[PDB]
Amino acid sequence: RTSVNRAIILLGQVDRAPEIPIVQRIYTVRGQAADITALLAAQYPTLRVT
Amino acid sequence: ISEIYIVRGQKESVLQFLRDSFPELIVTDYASGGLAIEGP
Repeated sequence: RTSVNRAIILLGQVDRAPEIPIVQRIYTVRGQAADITALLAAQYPTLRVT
Repeated sequence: ISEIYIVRGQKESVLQFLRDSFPELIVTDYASGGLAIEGP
């Protein structure tokens, strides 16, 4: 009942999910840029458009 | 009591030093898991 708790805390470190190599690209908006920011913030809500 | 010290810097530094100043301790090594210092 105790070695389990110690195994779990350890097991989180040794076992990790593969990481996602975030890539960067630059877009040159044609048209408005406020509306195409809001579009990319509703569609694909985890893109980090700056 | 057994506690876990995740190695911050180099490995043998926390290894070689720890036996010298504390022979009254045992370090259970968890490959890439850090250490599991136990004893008094």
